[PDB]
Order: sequence, then C-alpha cells, then structure tokens
Amino acid sequence: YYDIDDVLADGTEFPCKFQYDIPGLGYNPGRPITKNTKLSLPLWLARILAIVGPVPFVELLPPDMFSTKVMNAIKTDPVALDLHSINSHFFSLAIKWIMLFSEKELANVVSELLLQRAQELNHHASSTSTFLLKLEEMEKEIYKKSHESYKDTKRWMFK
Amino acid sequence: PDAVFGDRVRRFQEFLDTFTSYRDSVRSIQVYNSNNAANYNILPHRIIISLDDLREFDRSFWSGILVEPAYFIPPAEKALTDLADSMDDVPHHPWKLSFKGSFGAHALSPRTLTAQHLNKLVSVEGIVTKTSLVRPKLIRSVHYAAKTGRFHYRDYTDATTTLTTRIPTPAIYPTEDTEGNKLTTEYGYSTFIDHQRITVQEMPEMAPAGQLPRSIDVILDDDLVDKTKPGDRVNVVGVFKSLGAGGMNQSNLIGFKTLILGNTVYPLHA
Amino acid sequence: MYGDLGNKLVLEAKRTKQLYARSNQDVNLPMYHEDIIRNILKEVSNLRKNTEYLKEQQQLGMLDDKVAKCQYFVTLLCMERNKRCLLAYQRLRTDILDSMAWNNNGLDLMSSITFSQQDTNNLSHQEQEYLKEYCDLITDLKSGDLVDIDLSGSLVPPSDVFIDVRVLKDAGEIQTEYGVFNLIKDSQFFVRQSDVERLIQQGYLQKI
Amino acid sequence: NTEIIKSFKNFILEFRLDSQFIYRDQLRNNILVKNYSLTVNMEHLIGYNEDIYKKLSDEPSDIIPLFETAITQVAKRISINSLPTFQLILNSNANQIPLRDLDSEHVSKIVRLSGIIISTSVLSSRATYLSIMCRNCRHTTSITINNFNTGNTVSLPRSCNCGPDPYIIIHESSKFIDQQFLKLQEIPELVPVGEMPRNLTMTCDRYLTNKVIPGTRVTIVGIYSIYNSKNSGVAIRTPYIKILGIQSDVET
Amino acid sequence: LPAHLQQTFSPEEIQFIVENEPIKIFPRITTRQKIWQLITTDDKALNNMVAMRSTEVVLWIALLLKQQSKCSIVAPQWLTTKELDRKIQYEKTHPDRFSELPWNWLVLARILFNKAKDDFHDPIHELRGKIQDLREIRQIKVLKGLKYLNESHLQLDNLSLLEINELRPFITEIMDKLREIHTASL
Repeated sequence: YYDIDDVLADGTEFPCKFQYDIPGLGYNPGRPITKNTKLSLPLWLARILAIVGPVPFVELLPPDMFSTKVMNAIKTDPVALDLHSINSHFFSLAIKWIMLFSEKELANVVSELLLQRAQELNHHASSTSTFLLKLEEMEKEIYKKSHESYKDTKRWMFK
Repeated sequence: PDAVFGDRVRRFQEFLDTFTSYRDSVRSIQVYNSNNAANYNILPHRIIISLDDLREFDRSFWSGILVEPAYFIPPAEKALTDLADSMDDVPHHPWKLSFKGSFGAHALSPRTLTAQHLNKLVSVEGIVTKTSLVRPKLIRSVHYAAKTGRFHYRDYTDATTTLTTRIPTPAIYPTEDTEGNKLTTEYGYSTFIDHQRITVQEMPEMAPAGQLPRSIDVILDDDLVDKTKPGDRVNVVGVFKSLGAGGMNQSNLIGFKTLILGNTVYPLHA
Repeated sequence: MYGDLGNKLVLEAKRTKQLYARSNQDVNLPMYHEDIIRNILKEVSNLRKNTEYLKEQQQLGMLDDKVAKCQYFVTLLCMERNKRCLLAYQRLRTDILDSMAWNNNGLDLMSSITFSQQDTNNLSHQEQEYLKEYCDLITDLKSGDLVDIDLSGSLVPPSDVFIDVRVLKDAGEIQTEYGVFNLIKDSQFFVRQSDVERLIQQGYLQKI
Repeated sequence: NTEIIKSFKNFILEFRLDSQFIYRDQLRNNILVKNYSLTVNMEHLIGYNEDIYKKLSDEPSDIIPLFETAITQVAKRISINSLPTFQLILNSNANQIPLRDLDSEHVSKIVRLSGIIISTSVLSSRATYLSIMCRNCRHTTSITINNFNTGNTVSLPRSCNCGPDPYIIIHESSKFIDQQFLKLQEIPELVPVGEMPRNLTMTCDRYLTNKVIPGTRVTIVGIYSIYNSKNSGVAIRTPYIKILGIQSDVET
Repeated sequence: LPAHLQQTFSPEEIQFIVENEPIKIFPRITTRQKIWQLITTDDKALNNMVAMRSTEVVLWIALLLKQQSKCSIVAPQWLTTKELDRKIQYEKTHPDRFSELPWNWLVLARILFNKAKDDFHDPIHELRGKIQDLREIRQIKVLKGLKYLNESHLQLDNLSLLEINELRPFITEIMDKLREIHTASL
C-alpha cells in the first residue's frame, strides 16, 4: 500500500460471525466471546481470519452490498443508478470480494455495469451536470484524467 | 385483429413454466372461491407479477412494457384468462395484472413529470391529498325480451378504460330492438365496478426551496377502493395516460389534463 | 475505536493530494499534523505492552495454547494497520517536497536556502533536514552531464526563438550574466528565449 | 417557404470568426449531453447577411418555425433515430423598451424588456404531432403542428360526406411539450407616482421551464403577440409575450 | 519528476515530432555559388539553392524562413479540393473503416494554415470546410467503436497521431479494470 485509494478501502464493515470461543476482546462486555456471535469487522481484519483457523475462525456471511436487491437494480438501468449512496467504493471492493470467494456469476455482472458507465463518461467529457454527484469514487479519477486531456487539445488547436 | 396480437399472446404462454409459481397462486384463488361456497351453500382476481423473470426470458419484451404499455398489457391480459380457465374447470371478470416491479429508472417523484414520461410505467410517491367519494360505473348491460325468448347484450366503455382508446360510445340507454318490443334492463345480471379519484402531491421533506407543491391525480379502479386514509405516505404504480381535448374540438388556451391509471397502491412506512 | 486513528490520518492526507491535482500548486503545504501522530504512537506502545505480557504467561499458565496463539495473531495485525497509515502519509508529504526542490530551487539562484518555500514552519524537524540535504544531491548530477548547467527547468518544448518580454513592475537592473539589462518598469523587449527563462520563472517578467 | 432554408442552412455550416467556428461546435456538444437546443447570438445574423434579418424582423411568426426545421436537417449530417424538432433560443442587446410604453404598433415584433417576476404556474401539455382517425371512415392521418402564435389557431378539419367534425384524437401515438405561464411586473425604479405597477403574462416553451425562481431581475427577449379569449368590451383582445430566450442575470 | 501528466504526450510534444518530416519549398535566396554555410548536424545538405527551383528541407527550418519571407511552403498532395473529396466519399460508403490519413493529418493542417496562408488555392470555405467535415465523420466511428471493447484484443487500423493522444487515458484506465475482473475470477 502506497496508494491512498487502497488504504481507505479496508475500513469498510462486513457482517461476519464467529465459530470458536475467545477469552478476550480489544473492542467490551464479557471478555469470553461466545460462539455464534455476529460482529461487523474491518476488511483488514476479516481477510486473514477467513483462511487461518480445517475450520477457520470467521464464517463471513454475505452483506447487503451484494444482496439480490442491488444485483437486480443494476441489470435494469446501469446509467441512472446511484453508486455514491451504497457506501462510497464499489470496484475496489468487489474485486476483493471475488478473490476470497471465487464466484463466476458476479464477474459477469460487474463487467457489464462497467461498460455502461464507460460509454457515458466519454459523452460528458466533450467541452450543467448531475453526474458529478452520482459517480463512483473510482471513476472520478479517470473523469478528471479525461476532461483535462480534451481541454488541452481544444486549447492548442485555436491559438 | 392482426398477427401483432397473434405472436404476442403466444409468447406469454411461455410464461407459465419458468416461473410456474404464479400458476400455483391462481389455484389458491380458486380454492377460496370453492370453500366459501361450501359454508354458504372475498379474494380479487389480481396476480402479483414480479418484473424479474422478464429480464431472464426476453429483453425485447421486458423493455417493451416499460416503453409502450398500451400494446403489451392488453395482449397479456387475455393470455392470462384462458390459462385461468383451462386449469380450473369445475365452477359454472378481468383477471388483472399487478407489476410488483423491481422499480426501474421511472422512479420519479411528482415534481419531475409530464415532459417525455407520457405512456410509461412511472412509480410515483408522496402524500395523498383529497380522497374523493365512490360511485359505481356501468360496463355491461344485458337486456331481455319476454315475447320472443332470448337475452341480449351491450358493451359500453368510457375513455377511462383499461389502457387503450377506441371509438367513444355515449350509450345512455340501449333499448328498442328491431321488433315491436319494450326491452327490460336486468339489474343484478349486469356488471358494475367502483371508481375513485385521489390526488397525491410531493413530500414536504424532499421539497426544494420555498415554492408551491405540485400535485398529480390518480384514478383507481376495481380493487383498491378504500385502501388508504387521507394523509398517508403512499407509493403508486400506473400508466401516465393523458385524456381530454385541448379546446380544438370546440371551435374557438390551456389543455390536455393528465392522469395515472393505477395498479398497485402500496402503503409504505419509513 | 480500535484502528479509528488510521481513518483520521488518511482522510487528512487526501486533502493535500487534491490541492496539487487540478490547477494550482502546493505552495504552502498545510501543516505537519502531530497531535494525531502522538495518539497513534501511544497505542503502539500499549500494544507492545500486551505481547510481552502474554510472553511470560504462556510459559507459566497458558503453556503453548492454540487459542492463546490467536492473540499473537490479532495484536500483530493492528501493528501493521497503523504502520501502513503512517507510511502512506509520510510518503505523500515527501514527493511534494521532492517536486518543490525540483521546480523552483536552484534555478538562476544557485544557492537558494531562504527566499523560497516561505513557510519553514509547517515541516517537522526531521522533514526540514531531509530537504536541505536533498538539494545538494541534485547539484552532483548537473556537474557530470554538461548538457546544460542546471538541467532542471523548462520541460516545455522550444519554439519561436525570438519572443516579446514585457517587464511587470520590478525594477533593479539586476542581471549581470550575458550582459546587463538596465531594467526599467513597463518597457518591452525583443530578446531570445535563452536568457529570459532564468527570469520568467521568478514571477518577474510576465509575458511569453 | 422555399429556399429560405438553404439560405439559413449555409449560415450554420459556414459562419466563422477568426479560427474556431461556433455553430457546428455548439450543435455537436448539445447532442452528446442530450440537450437538444441552440443559442443564436442575434448580432451574428446581420453581419453575415442583411436580407435574412430583414425577413425575420418583419414577420417573425412564420419564419422561426422555418428555422427550426433547418436545424434538424443539419443534425442528421452529424449523428449518422429519434431526433425531435430543435428549439431556437436567441439573445441580443439593442435597447430596452420599458414596460409602460408598449403601444399598438409593436404587435408581432421582437421586443426585449426587463422587470421582476411575481409568480409562476404549474406545467401543462401542448400537442405537437398527433394522430387522427375518423369514426365512420376510419381513415388515419397525422397532423404535425410546429408553429405557435394559446387557444386555437390550427384545429381539426371537417372532411377527409360525413358529419360535423367526425375526427377523434388518438392518445396512444403522439408527442407533447411543456408550458409555464409566468407573470412579470415592471421595476419600481420607473416609478408610477400616481399609478400602480402593471403586469404582463408570458408563456415558455419546452427548454425554459423551471429556470427562474420568483423574485429576480430578468431581461426577456420575445414576440409581443395577442390572443382573443373571453376567459367587458366589443372586439377586444388581450396582450401577452411569447418568450423565446430568457437572459437572466447571475442568480445570486 | 515530470509529474504533470507523465504517461502521455502533451500536445506541445506532438508538434515537436511532426516537425521532423520533410516537405518542398520554393526558395527566394540562392546562395548556391558561381564559378557562412549552413552546417547543421541532422540535415547538412542543401546549401545550394536556386531562386524558384524546388528543394526538400526539414519542416522546422522552413518555418524559420517563412517568418522573414525568404521561402514559400508548397502544398502537400492532400491539401486539394479535388483530392479530399474522394477521401470523404470513401467514408460514407464504408461504415467500418478509416479511409486513409497521411499520419500528419491534423497537425499539418494547423501549422500550414496559420503561417502559410498565401500559397494554396483559396482556403476560404474550400479547405477549412472539408477538414472540419472530415473530423466529424471520423469522430463518429470512434464513438461507435467503443461499445465493442473487450479484455484481450482491439483493432484500430488507421488513426492519426492526435486522435490517439486524446484517447489513451480513457481506454487504458478502463481496460485495466476489465483485465482485473476476468483474471481475478480465475
């Protein structure tokens, strides 16, 4: 991690439950943490506890970010759907979720959402918009990398 | 009718097996209409269809409904009733749709309307504001002559029909068949439905800076009468029809009132 | 409230990347935020206090327990998470101090300790000695090329050899190299682009 | 009617200041955003040709709906299905006519003025292109109206004999637009020492709706027209300004 | 540390590459001899010129001599109202291709029209009419050629050098996110 977009992605919370019993909690009541207790963990922490354990410590239940509501709302209209309201980050997280789960049915949905928002950051980069409010924070980098390249070509062609 | 209806009804016969759970619930309506007759000698005919298998059967029919619904709902209307006869043959009546919806990009609040959202499936929300009264309405009239035997018939539909428009019949009183007869209007055997117009405006919390609220008025028919109290937070789904003449018929400023022909009026609590 | 101080230092650093990005310079780097550093550095002293605490107790009471090996596997991690938020911040503050010593220091000045980077207070004691040695690393390079003495500036490609240069309100008749200029206010020139690029960067002659 | 399109179709393609030409770069960047309009500065018409502005200044009600179809034949030289009729928004600065002195001479003339907006209205629907069928013959047709002169200037015909007005509008295949119906009061620094401040009522087209909040200082370029509703005299009309192009200030 | 853009060419470094390709001039200073010399490193010939007899120099010298009016830039083969009409009517009847551009397509239409506007045949509404027309036909097929991008391969058969240096940071930042989904799912 030297990139600041990579560090901030780990701080999100995931509703994951336990399997064993631990006599200590750095977080408070009742230092023996009973099993079948559900907590929300940061993704820097619940990413190495899902492997090291044959039974690992953490069950890693699926969130609402990839529930059937969101997976149905992005097959209807990928353009006018909010992505700044879910949390804030989508593409830096849904790559991390695929590697720890190896699901071949999510990678055929994000690869179609990404094409449909790609075709409308090339239209609006031709020099009065609401598309500064409903973009993903991974797309606001390439929007400021594209709109400041068309501007420096249209500047040069006319004096 | 054409083949435009012809292939269109047939493709809605492939919607009975992929999601055959809808074909289960038609029998459950036919269950309560038998067991109520077993105690005497309640349920409507409205089927909640999720707008979720239509992405997984035909994308050229799912996007067909949300663009021009006056050409795909009345085909899917008559396709449902013939399946609502062939499975249930023991007893001797619209069978309307619902569209649960999985709400599309037409999720517009009633401040942003009327421009290009005519003839679509909007999903409007807000706070109900008038709550008018209920009156019946004629649809079918069966006449009867007792000098020559047989019954008769007369269809009669207004401009606020199911979805389309046809030649308007100002049928005041159908009488006087091609004989010497004084025909009789059989009440009881005729059909009557209920009619109720309510007006809904936008929510004051999601309002812009200080202005007047802009309301829109929605017609409910055949099932949703006395569903919501005034002053409730209501989500509604319908078709943004626009009827009336804009002063071009009276040979002489404003014109073309708009309405919504609602289906699902669905109370929310948030 | 266990690694929350990582999420307050990082979002503090994201502001400075977006003052450099669009159009403006990062003249006046904001401040060295130090009170959130001491709050992070207090907790890594406290998380060392437990891993030596369990080291004596695992040889007396626990006796090599696998459930007790989890605390060595959890308290190791929060040392990493606060290490990464403390290196992402002090690399981002480094490259802006790398660019500022690479654009407007050592350019027709040849010894510019003062007169540039006019804060000299928003940097720590350690970041103010890193910079001053780094400018002596540059002048090693410009002595073994002789392409041009101080190869630093002017990454604009050359065109239009003779330009018009209008004096903006700075008297002094200062220049001695390649002739005196006899500089008076508001009087424009016709000179070649080789002798003015050493003065067009000082905020001293306005027109190209 | 004829060939005045080609005298305007060459104006959009060939108008050019020093290096970068404007009306093929303002027409292209207003299609990618799906904005569907154009902004003509009115000084650039008379620098290019005077015979065009001579027709536009005399009889504006019959020529601006000819320029709206001269744009939509050019946007099919750039995009290559649904391209509607474009809208023309124009602005200029000659001399303000104050709100008190609007005689009977300025009927159907381009007039700019100023004032304070009192109130707005709710949006509505006007028809552009509608489809008609007869009740007995069932002979379908299509009437496309594009001109705007509020009640009735183009209506249904009387035969395709059959009865009095056998025609029905079909609501399933049409297109519609918006109207706004403002009101405008004169600025109180042109003081009516013995009078009350008067007011006028405007209309707005599809792309000027919901642009201005009540209580601002605007400058409005429009056609001073007339309409004859009975909603108090003999052969009396009523005045109103068909807005084409509202140049408000910075809203502040 | 360049740190401005650092991964593309800025469009003042594109007029630096196109100024290394030769064209023809009609000179107006002889300096041949009869029976002091330009001794530059990269060209080092054509000291010997005759008044009004064509020779071939590199392009960055022939803009030095136009500013003093001791030369006259000839037209290339494409700045012709008879030649650019075939390269337009190719574009309408083949909606998949790029017709042909001499790879200094846009750049040699800028440095010639601003500086050398006395040597063509009527640039008013004959050459700035076509070159803006041929940039708006061409910028449709680029916009329809991006609905079809994938994560392994692409073909862009004949594009200029300035229609690419505005299009790198859009494609290579999106196609690097379609690679990291297909190979992260495997």
